[PDB]
Amino acid sequence: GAQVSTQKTGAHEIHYTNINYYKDAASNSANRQDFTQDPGKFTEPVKDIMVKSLPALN
Amino acid sequence: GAQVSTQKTGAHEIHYTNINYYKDAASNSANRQDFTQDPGKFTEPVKDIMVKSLPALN
Amino acid sequence: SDRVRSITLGNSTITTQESANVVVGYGVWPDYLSDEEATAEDQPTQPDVATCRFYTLDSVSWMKESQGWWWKFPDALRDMGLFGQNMQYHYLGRSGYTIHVQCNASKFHQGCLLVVCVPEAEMGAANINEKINREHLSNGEVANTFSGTKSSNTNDVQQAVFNAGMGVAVGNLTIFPHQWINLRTNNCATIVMPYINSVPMDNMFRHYNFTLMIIPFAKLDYAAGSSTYIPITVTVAPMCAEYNGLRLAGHQ
Amino acid sequence: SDRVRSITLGNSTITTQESANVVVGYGVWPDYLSDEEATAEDQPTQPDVATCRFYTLDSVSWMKESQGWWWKFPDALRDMGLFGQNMQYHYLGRSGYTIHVQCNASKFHQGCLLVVCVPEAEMGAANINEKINREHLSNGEVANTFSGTKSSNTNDVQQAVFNAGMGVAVGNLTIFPHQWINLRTNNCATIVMPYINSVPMDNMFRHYNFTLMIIPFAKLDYAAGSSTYIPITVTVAPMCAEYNGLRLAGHQ
Amino acid sequence: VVRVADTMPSGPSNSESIPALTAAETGHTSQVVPSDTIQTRHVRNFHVRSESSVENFLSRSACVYIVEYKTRDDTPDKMYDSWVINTRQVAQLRRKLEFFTYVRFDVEVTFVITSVQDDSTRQNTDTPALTHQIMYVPPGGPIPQAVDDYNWQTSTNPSVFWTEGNAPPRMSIPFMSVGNAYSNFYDGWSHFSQTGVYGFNTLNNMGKLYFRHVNDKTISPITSKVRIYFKPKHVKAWVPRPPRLCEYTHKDNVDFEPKGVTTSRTQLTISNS
Amino acid sequence: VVRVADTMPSGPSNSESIPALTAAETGHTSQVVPSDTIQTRHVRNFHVRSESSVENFLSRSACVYIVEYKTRDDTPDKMYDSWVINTRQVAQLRRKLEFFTYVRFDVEVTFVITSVQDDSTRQNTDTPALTHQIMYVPPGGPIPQAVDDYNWQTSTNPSVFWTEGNAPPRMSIPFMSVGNAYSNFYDGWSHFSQTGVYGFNTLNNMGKLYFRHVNDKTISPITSKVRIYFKPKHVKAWVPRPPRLCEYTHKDNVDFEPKGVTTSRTQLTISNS
Amino acid sequence: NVNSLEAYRIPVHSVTETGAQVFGFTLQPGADTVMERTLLGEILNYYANWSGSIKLTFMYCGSAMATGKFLLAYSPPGAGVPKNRREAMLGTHIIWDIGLQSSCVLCVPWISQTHYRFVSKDIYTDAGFITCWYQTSIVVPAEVQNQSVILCFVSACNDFSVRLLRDSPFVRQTAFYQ
Amino acid sequence: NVNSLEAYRIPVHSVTETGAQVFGFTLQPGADTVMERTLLGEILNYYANWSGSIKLTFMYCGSAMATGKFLLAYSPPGAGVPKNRREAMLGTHIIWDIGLQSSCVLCVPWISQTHYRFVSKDIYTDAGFITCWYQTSIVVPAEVQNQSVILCFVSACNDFSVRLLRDSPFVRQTAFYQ
Repeated sequence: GAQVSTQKTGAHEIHYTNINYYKDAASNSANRQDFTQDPGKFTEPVKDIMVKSLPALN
Repeated sequence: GAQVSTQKTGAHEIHYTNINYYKDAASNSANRQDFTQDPGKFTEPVKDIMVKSLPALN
Repeated sequence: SDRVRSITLGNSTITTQESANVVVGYGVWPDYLSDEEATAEDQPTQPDVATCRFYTLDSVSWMKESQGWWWKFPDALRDMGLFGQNMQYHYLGRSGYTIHVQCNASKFHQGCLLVVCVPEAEMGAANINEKINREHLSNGEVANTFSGTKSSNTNDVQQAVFNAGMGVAVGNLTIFPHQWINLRTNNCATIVMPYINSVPMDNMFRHYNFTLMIIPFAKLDYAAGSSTYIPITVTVAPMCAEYNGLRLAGHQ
Repeated sequence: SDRVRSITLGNSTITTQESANVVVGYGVWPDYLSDEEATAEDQPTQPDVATCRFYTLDSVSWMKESQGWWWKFPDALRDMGLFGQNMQYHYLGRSGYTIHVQCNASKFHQGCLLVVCVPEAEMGAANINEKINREHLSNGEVANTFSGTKSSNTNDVQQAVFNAGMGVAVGNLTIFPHQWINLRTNNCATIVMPYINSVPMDNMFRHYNFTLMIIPFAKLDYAAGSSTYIPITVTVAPMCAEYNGLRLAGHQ
Repeated sequence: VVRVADTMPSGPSNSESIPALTAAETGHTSQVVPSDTIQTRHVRNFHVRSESSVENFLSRSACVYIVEYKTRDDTPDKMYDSWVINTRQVAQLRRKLEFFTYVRFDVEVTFVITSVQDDSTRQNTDTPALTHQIMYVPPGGPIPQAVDDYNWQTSTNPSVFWTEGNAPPRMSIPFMSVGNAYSNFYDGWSHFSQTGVYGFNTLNNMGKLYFRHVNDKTISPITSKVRIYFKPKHVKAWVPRPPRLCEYTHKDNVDFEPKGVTTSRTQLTISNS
Repeated sequence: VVRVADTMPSGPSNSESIPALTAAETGHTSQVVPSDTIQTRHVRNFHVRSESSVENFLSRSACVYIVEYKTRDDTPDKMYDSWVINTRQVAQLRRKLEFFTYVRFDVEVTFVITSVQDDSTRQNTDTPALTHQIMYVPPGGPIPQAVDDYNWQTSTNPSVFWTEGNAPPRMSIPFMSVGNAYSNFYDGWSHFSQTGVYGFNTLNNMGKLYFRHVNDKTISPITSKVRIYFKPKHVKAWVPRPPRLCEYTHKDNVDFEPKGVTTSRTQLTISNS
Repeated sequence: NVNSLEAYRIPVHSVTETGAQVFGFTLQPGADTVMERTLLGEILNYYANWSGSIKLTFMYCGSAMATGKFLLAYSPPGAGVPKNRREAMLGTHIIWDIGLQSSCVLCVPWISQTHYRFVSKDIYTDAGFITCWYQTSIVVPAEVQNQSVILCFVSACNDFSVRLLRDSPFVRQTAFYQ
Repeated sequence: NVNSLEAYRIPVHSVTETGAQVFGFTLQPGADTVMERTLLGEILNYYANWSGSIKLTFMYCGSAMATGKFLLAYSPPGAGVPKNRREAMLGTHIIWDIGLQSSCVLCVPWISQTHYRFVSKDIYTDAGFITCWYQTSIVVPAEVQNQSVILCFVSACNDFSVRLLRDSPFVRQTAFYQ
């Protein structure tokens, strides 16, 4: 019941071990490898989206 | 001699490790994942079972 | 071009010729409660014509020295038609909104407003350990008003334009759905705000969902011959409304 | 057998164990307005859960000598919940009905009622050329009462059991949806009355659509040891309701 | 993975089918879903009856008896301390086990020991680590009679040595009933002439525990207090019963005083008051 | 593996396309890459927004409340010490959590206990190892009333025993909100007549902790101080808000005094001075 | 009447006009003074956060010749307690008749903001206010007694749940049971 | 002016000749006295080592009939602060006009020795010196006010980053909040 994933190392210069022990999900370790983002609902909160080339509400 | 089963997590949002160590069954952990039920011998303790549409001993 | 915008909701239509855009909340359009999030079990009433329509609130004036306004918005529509009745007779209510704020001025006028729709705007009191009365956080469609100085009244909301009531930095208050009514280009401002809450269906009297804040940054500066009285008119309309738990009237 | 009947409408359920049948009007089940008969053009509100439910009116007693009762029925539900509110805020209303009348008695009692649902029951006045007040044709859920003699009061409805108010022969009053609550077999009476009118959608304050008349033929005769107070309870429920023309409140 | 039942949709109805009318005079508990009274919508309900199972309800550590015994005194019976093994001396664990008539569980025992220094003239000592011995004794075993008696030797009996400053001891106990289930209720006598004792006590027969200090006669008495925490597991229970209303009186019977069935209202009909 | 955006090359331009001109009067935040103002080269940028995620930003252990209680005194309320569970009494952890309006996190609690010997006549004692009990109590549970009261038995409640000289205790707590997210902000009342208390306090309902010494009446009082370190994890947060400018006043409201928006410059235009 | 078997009898009798309140009680399975000691009340007193629908069942134990109809309402909160019958029929109700079928079922549905409630007495989660009402009176013939006894039963529907364990507030001991 | 809403207004008006300095400020998002309390300044006050490009956005909130052009420069350090307009246009600048488009964007690029900067005030890493300048004056016709208000906005580009956590220097408490 092992899980192997890459460590966090820098660019231009691994495969650790994770075994889930306790019988719950509140004992699972902190998911500190979620790098996902989408600034589409804090920027561009709009209908009729801009083009950046048109004069943008001319 | 490993056993893999799912953890208890909620709906809409695992696979832990269990190894049986000691040489008896009184050392095995508490089976806290038995969700089975049947209220057929505390409700409906009857012969000539009701239909819920018929007038039920008319 | 896209300066002419029309909005039809039921039997009330707003047509503006110098709009800016429509800010759709945090991207999510209003929707009825899908049954993956269903909590209560009895059938709700969705009027959809006598409720999803534009209701006009009171109009306030903007002189050279006015400081701000705030409206609580599940409460300012307490007594506006069948939205008010179906607020009263039920127990749980879920609805989106659609804010529209009319304010017009000529080309020889200048100034700029700021229309921010802050969720859960819990305001601090004027004194430190005093209980706020209900008639100072809201007054229905009667608008409250900020005070630019350090307000020190009894049983009163802490009125300060440089704190926005919550003690936040008022320049940083633009993370929410905001528009700028700069008076040189725009006639109005439109915010379509979906229903953000931690519970799926909530009551509409105990809870103040959000607060619409209009705070002027550029003051209404103009010549010595122009028209002084420049009003501000606000008209909103709920969306996707539904109501759960019909019971006897009143609230206590 | 078919003596046990259940009716579920919204969030109110009537279960009776000695019913008789369900008289469905003149054969026609209630229905929404199909658009071959459409007159007005704006979208109507069909609540269907907060309106189509059983509303209980006032209960009246039946002694040995009582003569009758009548209820106007677009008016007796003036102030019964959101049916009352959506009556008030609109201008045109269309709805079916479902009458249920509870009245129970033991086996050592005898007597027989008559539950007739007369459309357009225009009643004559007590004096010949006098104007009837509004508070004598109806009193809301407060029941009016026939008088067995020749009634001669001022500003009053002509109370006579042998004329049924309209001057018709009261024995011939069974052409309408009628049931007989004979107290030896039956616990209640059910009339599903569709909306009969010459206009497709009518107002619900100016017009009295129909009149429910309970007139006892066999008097409540019983021994010298039984329970005297035998009430009569009436509970109706609208069906297929819709409302056209939302406007400001009131009626004048 | 077992969910609770969902809600099915319903509509306007006029039927001879009557879910509201039932015969409670047969002992049959009616089975009306809320989709048969009013017009309920579609509800996809994801509740799981997880923490209400008979395993989850009783598998919590609960105290049964406090044991107090000192390391030096004047009398030999105030040194070590024994205890007859029973679960019916604290009303919480007993009341949780008295939902049922018969149960089948393995016991997992945990001892928690605290040492309190007594008051004397010479309390400023340099005391080493205390040591504790807990000798299980089956029914009919030898009787320890002192802290230095040679019956504490454990040639066969289960024992455990603990030193203060560690995690508390823990051992498991399998199912030791001679029948098939631990009888929390037995309506009968002991003698076949329907005499003797009435219990509830005829079928205890669990054996008894013993406690002593392994250390010798110290120059300062130390009051020791050990707490026993039973923790059942692998639990199967049969033929339930309603819980107990009146308070308890003793451990060897079921006797009580009558208690009112609830607390009064002083009204009978609710209103806005 | 998600990188930041690189830099695309640009050149001399004369277009009707205007990245510089935008309409900030619509609430749209402009999206000008530096490749549209001046002639930027090709940059292969390997920055990763790693230590700015909402998981990485809040998953640090932070103190919430210090608890002080002695092992023997004259009054029974200065022995054990309780605490009502809230995160809004220290401005650092509170200010880090008040970026958002609603959050969903599991709590991982760590207690750090220190023992200070008080001053008396007879401080030269031979003191054994102290022991600590931390009994969680759900909302509505029994009220402990002494250090020897029989409500400390933990027939069901979560507890932990620690002995001084080891690693500090640690336990996890799952998501316990009855809604869907811990409301750091609630604009509303408690009574449906829009009266009562205003909070922010109507939706706390977390239960309370309790602390006591398991050891008996010692011959010298020892001041015990335990520090609680919350450590959230598995964090999802919604609908953010700007941080707090003015200083805090209390724990059960949001009230304050007005603070100037920044510190002044005494000039407005920079120069070589 | 709690020091007797009298506490289970709900008396009901012929009235003068109509429409009175026989009984009525708050819906707090664990914090009430009515359903506190019932089996559902005991099990929920071992818990803290519950949810799901609750059935009531009303056996009529009168004579074999008397009839009568009874309005069995459920008023969700926000408003107070309905003081007359006209305010009572604007909630989830049922109109129950007495015939061969001696027992009714008022199946209280689930109308709630949150998923789960609280067992303990608090202000944020209030449930509903059962109030029983004469739809008609009790008509009984001669040589029969006037007054009778209604009983009440309680149970749970298919989607009932409990979440947090705790100790119940009913265990009140002082010392050990030697 | 910080005890008021006046602090956000940048005043600007018709000048006599040309070419004056309206405002000007150092580029230290976390150690400045200008962008210290802005949202970018707050988040970077929770960090220590940052990098990436910063956008400024300048809404013009004057009348609908006045025009004027404004030089929005960026002078990287090594030299001092440019004292006149001739020294100001030898950096990264932009020449912004006022028309229908009321808001500009000066997108400050990334010109740096190291990859990352420091939030705190230090000498080894200095950034740049924003200085705004009249390209022309403000020509306004009659019966309109002379003075107006420019606003400033701030944000971050696509490649902005932060590296080390710490505590922010804004939390100043003494005791607990009972």
